[PDB]
Amino acid sequence: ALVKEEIQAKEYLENLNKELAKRTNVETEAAWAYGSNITDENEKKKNEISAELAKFMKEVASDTTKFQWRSYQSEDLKRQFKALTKLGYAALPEDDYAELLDTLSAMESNFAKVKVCDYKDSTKCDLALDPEIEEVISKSRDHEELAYYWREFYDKAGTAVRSQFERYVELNTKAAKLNNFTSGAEAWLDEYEDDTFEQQLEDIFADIRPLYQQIHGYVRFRLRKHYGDAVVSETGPIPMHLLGNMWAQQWSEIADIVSPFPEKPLVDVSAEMEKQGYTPLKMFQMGDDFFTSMNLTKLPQDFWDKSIIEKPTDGRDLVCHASAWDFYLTDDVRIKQCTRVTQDQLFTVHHELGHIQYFLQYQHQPFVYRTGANPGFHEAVGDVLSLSVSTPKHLEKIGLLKDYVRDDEARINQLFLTALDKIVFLPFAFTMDKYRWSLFRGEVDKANWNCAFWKLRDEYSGIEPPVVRSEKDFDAPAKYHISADVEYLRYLVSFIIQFQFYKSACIKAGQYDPDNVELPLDNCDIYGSAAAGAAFHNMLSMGASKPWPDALEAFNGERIMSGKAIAEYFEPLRVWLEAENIKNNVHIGWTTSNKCVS
Ligand SMILES: *[C@@H]1O[C@H](CO)[C@@H](O[C@@H]2O[C@H](CO)[C@@H](O[C@@H]3O[C@H](CO[C@H]4O[C@H](CO)[C@@H](O)[C@H](O)[C@@H]4O)[C@@H](O)[C@H](O[C@H]4O[C@H](CO[C@@H]5O[C@H](CO)[C@@H](O)[C@H](O)[C@@H]5O)[C@@H](O)[C@H](O)[C@@H]4O)[C@@H]3O)[C@H](O)[C@H]2NC(C)=O)[C@H](O)[C@H]1NC(C)=O
Ligand SMILES: *[C@@H]1O[C@H](CO)[C@@H](O)[C@H](O)[C@H]1NC(C)=O
Ligand SMILES: *[C@@H]1O[C@H](CO)[C@@H](O)[C@H](O)[C@H]1NC(C)=O
Ligand SMILES: C[C@H](CS)C(=O)N1CCC[C@H]1C(=O)O
Ligand SMILES: [Zn+2]
Repeated sequence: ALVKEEIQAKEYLENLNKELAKRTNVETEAAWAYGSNITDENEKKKNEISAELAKFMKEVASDTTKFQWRSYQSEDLKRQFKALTKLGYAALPEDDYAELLDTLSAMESNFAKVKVCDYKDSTKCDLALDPEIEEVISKSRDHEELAYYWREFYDKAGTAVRSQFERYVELNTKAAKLNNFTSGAEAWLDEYEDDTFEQQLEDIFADIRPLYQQIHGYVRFRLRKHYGDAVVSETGPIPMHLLGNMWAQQWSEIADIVSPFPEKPLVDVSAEMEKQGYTPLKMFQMGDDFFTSMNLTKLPQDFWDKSIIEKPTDGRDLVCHASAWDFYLTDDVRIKQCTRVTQDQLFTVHHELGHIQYFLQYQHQPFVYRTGANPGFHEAVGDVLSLSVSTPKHLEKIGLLKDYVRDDEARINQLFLTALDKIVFLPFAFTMDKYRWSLFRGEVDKANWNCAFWKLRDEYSGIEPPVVRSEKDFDAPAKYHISADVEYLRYLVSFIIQFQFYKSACIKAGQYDPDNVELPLDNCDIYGSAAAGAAFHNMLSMGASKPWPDALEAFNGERIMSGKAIAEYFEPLRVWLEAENIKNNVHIGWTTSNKCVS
């Protein structure tokens, strides 16, 4: 009978959760060892342990059928059982899972091992993306140099893994269907527990799209003045290599040439950080201080003892893309970051520490609940703090911004700078998953895979490659998350919801009042606010114990993902920018790109 079984089920779940945590700890250690030290031996070890855990997950999913869990009274017990039925890749046959693992590591290791030759010195061929190539992309204003590095990188990080990527799509699809999802798109979207989630994002994106068009138009205008009309056309998509980022996902690195008021201050604290003798250790210590200042949890000793916060100086290959790690014990949390002393890197430190804080806040939950309310929540935490860290208000407090006058023009410069990171990213993030969803769903024939990628980048972002690409090239895997099989919609969601969190945290901190000119949203600093911290504790401690609208409700009483907050933040910029574009007769929109030959 059901009453007695539900008691037994509760006991079954308690033990199983603890067992899953312990088994996952072993897989995580091997995955950490591989990411920190790419070798054939470490690859073998990572993939063999994963195969072993997958085998156990299969047994668990099979064992859930022995319980009448759908009949139970407790929503909590039913939710835990449901989490256990979802196998993901573990649903694949033993041999298929092993092949998928070998395929994934082949792609991630290819990306991590990419080396190019120096533009000026064809004998020096040991430039890696991080930091060598990225330094050039961000700093060089030589369009031919930029285009050289773009082509070299994309050819090696992208085209080189086409066949592996094809097999990955096949096995991802097979796995999804064994879980009775239509494709991997539906498997990923299941994490958001909302059958209208795609439409919700389309609607929010449509509301912000006109603002993006205005920013795009103004940036293109300013780039024409710098590079000339031979490099940048008035009516065409922007050549992406000019945007200060390898993937044109954020444009803040070219702020010095596109800033609204060039005679007024533009915040760039990198030089002051170096001047004051900042180190990676100091940057992480300052992030820790920000969290502890809000009455949130201090970084444990394991973090300091075990984290990797600088690129290793021996000859080893590693994954340098920044990552935060939960080892599912108590207080064993780690970051691996190839940290550099720059402003943007200071934001990245706070982003990664946001993941760490989430791990610490929910470590008391049963294993299945030790994850974000949805994947976007996990990405948003640290970015909320980064928004405060980026303010002139905060940067003056820590002595990184000196002799700053916050007049009307300086404010527009700062809002524009933020928008180059926050608004610009939205169409980029949407296209990363729109692309993969289309391949997962079988909507694009293999013969059209590369130009389907550039078509999307054109349609949504109005950017294009520096050189003509074709189906001989395969450019998508040149982005880390595509080579490493990391869902990207989490970042689009994050960039929307982080403004909901920021706005509410600021109101709570007494730092934002829409009717008080002295308290604008774009200069809010939540440092030292226990009130803002209280809201974070309330939400993060839930982990995934409840559907995400309940986690949002715990923070600020709202239950809906909304574009209201991000639009509110950038409203003063929108008004100024629309007028500035009219004043300067700026062309808005773009013709279809000619840079991908079918
Ligand atoms: C994805 O979707 C798949 C379907 O498209 C699904 O696969 C199905 O899972 C079913 C299990 O839930 C399974 O149903 C069983 O079928 C057995 C015989 O099927 C054979 O012949 C079929 C042709 O008709 C073939 O196509 C199959 O390949 C099989 O060879 C039955 O023998 C079996 O029955 C037993 O179990 C039921 C279930 O009992 C339930 O639980 C309690 C038990 O205490 C009951 O009180 C309760 O009422 C409830 O019914 C018993 O009632 C019964 O007495 C038997 O003991 C069972 O019906 C089905 O075969 C399978 N495939 C197909 C094609 O249908 C996947 O499971 C889905 N995957 C995921 C991850 O969700
Ligand atoms: C990297 O891994 C190899 C074996 O795969 C091991 O011998 C070596 O100690 C590791 N290197 C470092 C720097 O940890
Ligand atoms: C700090 O957090 C604790 C719980 O961690 C809470 O009980 C306490 O009220 C908070 N202190 C302040 C000043 O808000
Ligand atoms: C550094 C983090 C790791 S979770 C990251 O990958 N981000 C943060 C913003 C977007 C995305 C990217 O770099 O592509
Ligand atoms: Zn992240």
